[PDB]
Amino acid sequence: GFARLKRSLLKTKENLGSGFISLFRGKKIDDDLFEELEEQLLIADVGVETTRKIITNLTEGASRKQLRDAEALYGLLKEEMGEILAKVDEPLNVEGKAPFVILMVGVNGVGKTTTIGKLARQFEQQGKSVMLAAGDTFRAAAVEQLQVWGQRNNIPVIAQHTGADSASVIFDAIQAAKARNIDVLIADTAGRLQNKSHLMEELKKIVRVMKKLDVEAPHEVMLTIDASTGQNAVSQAKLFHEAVGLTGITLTKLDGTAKGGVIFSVADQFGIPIRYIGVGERIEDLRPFKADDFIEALFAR
Ligand SMILES: Nc1nc2c(ncn2[C@@H]2O[C@H](COP(=O)(O)OP(=O)(O)CP(=O)(O)O)[C@@H](O)[C@H]2O)c(=O)[nH]1
Ligand SMILES: [Mg+2]
Ligand SMILES: [Mg+2]
Ligand SMILES: [Mg+2]
Repeated sequence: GFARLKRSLLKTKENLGSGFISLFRGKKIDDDLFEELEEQLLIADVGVETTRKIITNLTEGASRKQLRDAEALYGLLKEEMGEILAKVDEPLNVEGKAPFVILMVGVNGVGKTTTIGKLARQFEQQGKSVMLAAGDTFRAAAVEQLQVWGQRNNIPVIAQHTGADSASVIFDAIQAAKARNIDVLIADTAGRLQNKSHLMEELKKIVRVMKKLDVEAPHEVMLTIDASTGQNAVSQAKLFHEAVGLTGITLTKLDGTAKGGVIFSVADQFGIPIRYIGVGERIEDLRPFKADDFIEALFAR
């Protein structure tokens, strides 16, 4: 089963899930074993804090159960790591708002633009009207691409001149979305990390201005991060989380990367729902995140 997802996690499975079998085979449970396991989790980009938690709970569970063979740790690890992802297994529900405003945050180069386009198409397939806001106002090329895409796919794009105030662009977009009975408004934002302080104050301004029109907006603050960037995805998540209230995460480029274990670090460190995972370039390759599917593909024997 899960043949499709297993293939997309092939490189990650070398170090996590089924990758543990060869590590445990024929060994006993002792300090050396747990030190080996810790190393492999760290190599898999699981993170120091989340790895220590896994080792601590795994050590205690094996001791009180009086386990002897390392192979017996496999089931406890699947449950421990499965729980981490189950805590952030909540699909995004955009129903019942006029419009549902998704504030897309993240740095450049992690797949934010692609995710906007794929989400827009998916919502249209679900019977919804979609509108986009080009809030990345100082990157003329980024604004131009989004406008070209909207005209390709017959989706309205709200944009202003290069250098316009991003909060004002998104304000006008909410007004236009409400006036045109739009179901979902997807607002792009800047992704330049030169000067953390400024970008973060820019996002807080965008949120403040939104609530002039709708105290519920933004209904979703979605971070996009790139699984192939390893711990950079975690530092980026911490940055945007502390600055603005993240409510969802999309993790792209799980396919073809050996660093897919970062998802456990992102899940455990922040507890923010992971809404989608990217496992390909097709529109449908942006899949809703299902913790059970992911664990089963990872730990399948
Ligand atoms: N293998 C893979 N590629 C993906 C995935 N999601 C997006 N991509 C691809 O990664 C590349 C970057 O996507 P993009 O949306 O442009 O990121 P960006 O931050 O907007 C780039 P810029 O800063 O110039 O605007 C693209 O080629 C995109 O098709 C994914 O889930 N898996
Ligand atoms: Mg050792
Ligand atoms: Mg080891
Ligand atoms: Mg872009």
